[PDB]
Amino acid sequence: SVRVMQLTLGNSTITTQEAANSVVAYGRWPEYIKDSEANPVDQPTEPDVAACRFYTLDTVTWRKESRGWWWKLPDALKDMGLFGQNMFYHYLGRAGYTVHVQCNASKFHQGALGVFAVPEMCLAGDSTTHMFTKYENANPGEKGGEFKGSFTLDTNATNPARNFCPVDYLFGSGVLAGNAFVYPHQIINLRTNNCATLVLPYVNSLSIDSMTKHNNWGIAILPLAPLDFATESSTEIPITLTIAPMCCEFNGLRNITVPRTQ
Amino acid sequence: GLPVLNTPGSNQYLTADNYQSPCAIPEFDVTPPIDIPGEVRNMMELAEIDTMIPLNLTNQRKNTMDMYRVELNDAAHSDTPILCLSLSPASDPRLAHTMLGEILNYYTHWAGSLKFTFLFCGSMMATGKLLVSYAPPGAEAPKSRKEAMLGTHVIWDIGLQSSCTMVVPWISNTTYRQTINDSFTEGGYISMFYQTRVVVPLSTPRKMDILGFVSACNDFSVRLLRDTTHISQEA
Amino acid sequence: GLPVLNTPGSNQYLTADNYQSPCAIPEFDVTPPIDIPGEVRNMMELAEIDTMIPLNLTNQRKNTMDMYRVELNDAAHSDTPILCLSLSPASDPRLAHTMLGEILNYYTHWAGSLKFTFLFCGSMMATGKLLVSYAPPGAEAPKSRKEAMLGTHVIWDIGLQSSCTMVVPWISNTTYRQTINDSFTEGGYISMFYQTRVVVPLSTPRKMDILGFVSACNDFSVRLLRDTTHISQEA
Amino acid sequence: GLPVLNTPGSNQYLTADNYQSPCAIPEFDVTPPIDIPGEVRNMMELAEIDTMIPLNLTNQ
Amino acid sequence: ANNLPDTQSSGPAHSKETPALTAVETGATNPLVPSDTVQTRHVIQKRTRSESTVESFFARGACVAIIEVDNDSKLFSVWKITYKDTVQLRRKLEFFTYSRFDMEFTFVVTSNYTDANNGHALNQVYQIMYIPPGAPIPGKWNDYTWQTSSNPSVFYTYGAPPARISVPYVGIANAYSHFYDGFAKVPLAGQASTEGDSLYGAASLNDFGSLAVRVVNDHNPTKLTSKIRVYMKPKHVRVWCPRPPRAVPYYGPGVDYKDGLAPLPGKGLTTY
Amino acid sequence: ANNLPDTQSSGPAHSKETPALTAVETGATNPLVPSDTVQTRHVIQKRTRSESTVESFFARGACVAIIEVDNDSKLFSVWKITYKDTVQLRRKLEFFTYSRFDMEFTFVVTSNYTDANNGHALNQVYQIMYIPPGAPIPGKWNDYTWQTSSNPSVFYTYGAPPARISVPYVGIANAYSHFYDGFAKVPLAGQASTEGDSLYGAASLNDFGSLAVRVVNDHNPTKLTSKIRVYMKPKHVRVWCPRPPRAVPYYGPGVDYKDGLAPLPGKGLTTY
Amino acid sequence: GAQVSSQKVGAHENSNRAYGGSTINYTTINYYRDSASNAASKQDFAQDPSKFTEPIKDVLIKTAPTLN
Amino acid sequence: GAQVSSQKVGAHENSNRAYGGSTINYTTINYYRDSASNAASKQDFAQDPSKFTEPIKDVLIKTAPTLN
Amino acid sequence: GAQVSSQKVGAHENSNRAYGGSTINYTTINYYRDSASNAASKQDFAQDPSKFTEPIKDVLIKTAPTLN
Ligand SMILES: COc1ccc(OCc2ccc(COc3c(Cl)cccc3Cl)cc2)c(Cl)c1
Ligand SMILES: COc1ccc(OCc2ccc(COc3c(Cl)cccc3Cl)cc2)c(Cl)c1
Repeated sequence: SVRVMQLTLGNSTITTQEAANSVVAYGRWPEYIKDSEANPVDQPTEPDVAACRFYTLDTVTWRKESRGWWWKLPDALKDMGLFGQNMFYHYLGRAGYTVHVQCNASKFHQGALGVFAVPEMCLAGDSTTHMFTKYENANPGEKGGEFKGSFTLDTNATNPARNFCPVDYLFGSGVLAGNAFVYPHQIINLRTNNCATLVLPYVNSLSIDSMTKHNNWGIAILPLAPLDFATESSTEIPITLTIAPMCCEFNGLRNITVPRTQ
Repeated sequence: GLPVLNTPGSNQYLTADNYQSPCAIPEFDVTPPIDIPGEVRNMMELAEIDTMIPLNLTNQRKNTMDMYRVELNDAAHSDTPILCLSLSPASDPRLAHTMLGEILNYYTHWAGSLKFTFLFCGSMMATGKLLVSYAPPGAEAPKSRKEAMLGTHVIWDIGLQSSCTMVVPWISNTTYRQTINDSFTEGGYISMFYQTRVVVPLSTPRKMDILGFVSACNDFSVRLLRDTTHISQEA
Repeated sequence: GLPVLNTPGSNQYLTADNYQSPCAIPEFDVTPPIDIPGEVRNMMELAEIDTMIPLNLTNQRKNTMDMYRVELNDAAHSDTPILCLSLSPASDPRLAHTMLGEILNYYTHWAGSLKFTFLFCGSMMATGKLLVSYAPPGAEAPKSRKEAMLGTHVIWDIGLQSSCTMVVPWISNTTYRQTINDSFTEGGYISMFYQTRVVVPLSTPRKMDILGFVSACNDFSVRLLRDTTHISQEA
Repeated sequence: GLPVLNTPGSNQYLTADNYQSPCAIPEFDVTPPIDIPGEVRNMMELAEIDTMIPLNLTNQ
Repeated sequence: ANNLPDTQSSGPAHSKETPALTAVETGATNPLVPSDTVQTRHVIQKRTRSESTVESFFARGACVAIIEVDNDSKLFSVWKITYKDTVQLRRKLEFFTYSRFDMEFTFVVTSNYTDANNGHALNQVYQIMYIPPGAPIPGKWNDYTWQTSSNPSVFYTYGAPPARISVPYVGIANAYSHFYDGFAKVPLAGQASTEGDSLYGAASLNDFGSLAVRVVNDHNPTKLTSKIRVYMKPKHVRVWCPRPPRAVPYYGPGVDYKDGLAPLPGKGLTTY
Repeated sequence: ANNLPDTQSSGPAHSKETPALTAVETGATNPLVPSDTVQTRHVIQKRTRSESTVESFFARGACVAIIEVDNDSKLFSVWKITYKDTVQLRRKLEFFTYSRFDMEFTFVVTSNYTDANNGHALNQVYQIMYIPPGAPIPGKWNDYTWQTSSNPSVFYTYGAPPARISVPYVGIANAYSHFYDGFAKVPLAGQASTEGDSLYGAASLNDFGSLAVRVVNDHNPTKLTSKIRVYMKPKHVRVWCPRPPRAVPYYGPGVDYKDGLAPLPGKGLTTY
Repeated sequence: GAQVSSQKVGAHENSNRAYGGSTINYTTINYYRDSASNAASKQDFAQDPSKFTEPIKDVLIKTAPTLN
Repeated sequence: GAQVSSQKVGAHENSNRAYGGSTINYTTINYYRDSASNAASKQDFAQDPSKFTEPIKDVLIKTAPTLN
Repeated sequence: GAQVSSQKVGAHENSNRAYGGSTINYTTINYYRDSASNAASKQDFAQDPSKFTEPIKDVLIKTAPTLN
């Protein structure tokens, strides 16, 4: 039925008994580069089962006060097994994804989470200096980031944070959040479903790019209807994020990249 | 040479003309296209996607995530409206900033049917019946369920299918309406009432939110491209 | 490029030209037409509809409803005219403001036949015979029935058919006449006389009105569009 | 004459245009060509010839 | 736009058919021709009604507005689009109740030094921007609105032949209404008198929007004034329901009158 | 750019099919039409979406720059090519993530005497030279760079109709990116913080090069200023991935915001 | 896409060209996509005035009595 | 090398030329070698919004229950 | 005397005219007698660089030893 599914990729399987169908972004399933759209001339590496499998990133907790969370792809998976290895050993890389967000509660809980997949999800910074966010802050990895309820300008001139300041109702980029529904999405309304499943093809203005310099997709999760339970002002339910890269192919092998951190 | 006669309009520059001109970079090897997902052919495609409506523009809620949440409760049945709206998709503050309203503000005329979808975000243990209504212009705006029920309406029963859609049919005198607040091309009123009441058992939240969405139907069209007031530039 | 040579008349603006120009609102979705009753194709269609003539322009009657009423009475037979008019449809004060005269004032030339219809508004008990006449220009304007009877005339017998039409045939030297008072293109005289007399029995009104109407025949045409003097604008 | 309408761009001089113009020396008897060795059709032909690289740019 | 019928010869009559007699009470006009009441000869008719067709009657550029700008807020002007600012075209259009056509607009631009012996300026360029009802109206001769990314603009260089553009049938109804016997609002029972009140005979508060005109050059202290005379010509014309023409002076956008109520002169009943 | 479907008549219903009920959690929009929830009549639809096609939406010349030159280094100016110097066209382009089109550039040139009663100059000729990233940039209004043996130049004579040229799709990628979630450099472990640092969302330091404008005439002591307004129109348009439009004021080339963060007005929940 | 119509010659020159041939025809070509840009053809038709001159239900003959 | 397309006539003149013939067609000829120099034809197609409106894996009918 | 060539369309409009018909062709006509007055056609051919890259008397294969 629309509600029961099983996803198998490599050596990993995911089962769900409360789905609300699955979304295939823009109606496009991920695919490899065709010869007619090929650019780099060298033989690509395609790890296949070693990289195209389900990786579970860290679990976040939803509370009445949560504003939202965000992650960047392939960034969030840079340290994930052999996918991360191939990402750092190659100059160029390409991949699609199957994003599976998990969140179960009970029949006496309420709340709705909007799960959006955004191509080129550029976020707003914290200073008066334009495009000032530094690489280390823009790429948090598997832990991702969070949305805020208001904009707060960083004034420390001696030691600028050079970080993002994504305000939730402004979708972290100066647009109204209610219009974010034009992007592939699903809603995890506690009275209806457990999860959200989105299949994302590779989207870019090029056939292949640098995975370290460029993040193709952004995953934004916003509480559309806040978490509430029985009478417990105190309520916490975890949100686990499991993502699997698809049709990975890398070009331009050399020595490994070791990016600067923190 | 060939005898010619210059007609009025010569040497002018019409910002909306469509002529040919010499290429400044001749014989340029243009990069071929690739099949990028999500291509768009018409702006109306975007107007047909559900976009969340900022229904709660009260002073404490406007410009926060709370402007999108309309709260309901398990109180005894009342005939007073849960919300009220005017069918002015491009000008009503609650509709003017949705994806639909944003596009309508780049055009002078609009025509067609619209649909409002409401999502119930209460717990699974909560039940209830609501009446969503649409009253064509010309009479007093409905203030009780009794008046609202006399116009176009959908009685929504809450359950498994979490959402309910009410189609606002194209009922107009003129062939196209204007994207500004104008009485001559006024559209009517949208309102919601409790049919019975929201009922929840013990150990369950007594207040919950509903979210509203708006999109255009397949018979919707706009015309006369104009500039929007939604973007400005000082100095 | 292609060698061209600019001829005199280039870059001018002829108010009556007929050229193409770029469209300022391209790809506009034009509202289709509906079949509205009463469409007009030619201005001459309007000139062929009977319009009431303001025959009585005396100081007390002009610019009142009385300017349209010409009164008759049961007096003994007289050879003096009931009314007199000049065939200058665009300039005679009595004809210049009828629908026919209004249209003629937007043109410089007119040609064709005209017809005058008179309606008897006396009681049913009233009887009488009248002589309506038309005298082509060139001789003395008729002042007695004896002179009028020598030209084109219709002897109207009053009865069941309340009205009578007299056709003023196109009798002209020039192929077209001017819409201004000019002797070279003068049209002649229209007059009415009592043939016998209006007779009424006792207990019946001895005075009654007749109304006149004027319209163009099917061989009527106008040419050379010009501006009318019937509308002005100060400052 | 034939009614025309001047479009924007008229009377300008685009350094990269490609139009016709009158010949200032009409009916000139042009010297015919001869088959000279080493003709070139494309600049890329020259880029495909090995050229020595100045690898040692040290001060001395 | 065609031919007229020939006159057929007609001889004497003595019959029971009387086309001269009629009854105008029916609401009809007696379709008589000369041969019905007099003896006629045969005339081969060559005159036509080619120039009185609805199209030829309106096929002239009429002035509808004179917009003025002083290049020393007057650095720019706004004209609410209408055909009622002038009287000549308005009176012709009002021979009919409804119309449907395309429009051709020609702009004649003139300028001059206010001072006979002072100031100087380089050739001026004008921008005529159409602001459809809803679009932002310029507050300054140089604010962001003049970017025209969507509004149609016409840039005219002084001295060039008059600018000219065509506009399609832009009505929101199936035809333009020259007369509207109604209101845009219906006052409801119970509401304050201030409520539900609107102008008689008015439709939208902003029917067709307006034109914003300005000189693009940087203004010099020199005293200069320019005037843009707008000429409009209806082309591809269709009209419905004829009406008697305006007899007394216009008094506003409505059918209101006040002043020249006695249009006809005096003339003796029996005076030729 | 076509037709809309007709409305089919629809009668009453009493069935197990309930199109009114749905579940938006799936991420889909309910494709209902009036006849799904009410009784409808048959209407033959004649309206079309001809003017809302991606092409017609952008088919307007929008101002992207106002370059100024003072013919008394200001004798020449350089403008780094971009669409972000203005807001109107930028906001429309940003409804999409990627685009691919040709460009038409029209140049409106105006000039004037700064002094109302002083100076005089003969008609000016302007040179608009395109300097592709890499070509030498002019240091003086008259140095060797203005020879343009390879760079495309446009020589405009003051008073002539606006100059206009077309540019092909010149991107180094298969489409123009309106948004780039990345950097041009990756800082490597071990290198100084000064190292490997670049702007967020920036690609090449010099994407499309710039325009160098100057007056070719020898400058006279007279005080004169000229302004070249650049208008650009995307033609032969294709766009990908729609995005919600900009709601708050722009704050630079990025998606940064700072000032008008509260765009919506107050309105009662139960107020019509 | 040229439209060739004939003119209604008023004043005739002492030529046979004034009476026949392409010399009494005129040529037209539309340059714009929008019909609004077009000029007026002026080959306009006429109609019956009856809707105004005789909007009578029961049709009557002029020779015959109107009031019957 | 002329391209002859037909116009979508909005307002119709009282002519038969407003309904047929080359009088409702427009002619086009490209003068430049580079396609960039060309004007926009504006004979643009539309498409299915489904990729945005219903990017669902398992296709669903509106009459049928969405959550099954 | 018109020469009709086809253009190499770079950016394609959402039209079928962008893919076929006279809409992707351009027309040319020479107005001057002297060929010098003509514009450049720009339909220019290429050639083998061998005269520069391999002006060798005894032809050699890259796989095979150059010095034999
Ligand atoms: C996504 O939106 C975009 C993408 C690219 C853009 O600019 C690319 C660009 C590249 C070169 C030139 C050079 O054009 C010119 C030439 Cl050859 C000669 C003379 C004048 C000009 Cl003006 C102009 C623009 C713009 Cl403005 C918007
Ligand atoms: C019944 O008689 C009528 C009906 C409508 C009329 O006006 C309608 C109308 C609507 C838009 C525009 C806008 O036209 C323009 C454009 Cl796009 C660009 C530049 C200049 C102009 Cl000018 C102009 C007129 C008039 Cl004047 C008479």
